[PDB]
Amino acid sequence: MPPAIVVLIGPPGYVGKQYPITASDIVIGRSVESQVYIDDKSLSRSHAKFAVNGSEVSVIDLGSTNKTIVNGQVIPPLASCLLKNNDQIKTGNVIFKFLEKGS
Repeated sequence: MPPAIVVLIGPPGYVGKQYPITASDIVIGRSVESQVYIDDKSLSRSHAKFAVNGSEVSVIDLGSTNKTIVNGQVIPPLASCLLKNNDQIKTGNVIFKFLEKGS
């Protein structure tokens, strides 16, 4: 399977949902235009996005109100983080787990 993110912590409609990360330009946000749409008021309308190049998947912060945090480190606006298996990504009151192979 391609890589994915899983909702570890979130609202009841969303906890445990998995989203495949197959290509660049996938956006996490509360705007309905987002590919990873979560209805949580603490998530920015456009919060973060992914870049994919072969086996490398990175997350990019888009100037979010409540920040993008990977394993306890803040990713400042327009900066990025190369992900690895089991990393946690906190976006407001939502926390995702990154899986190098999705279930």
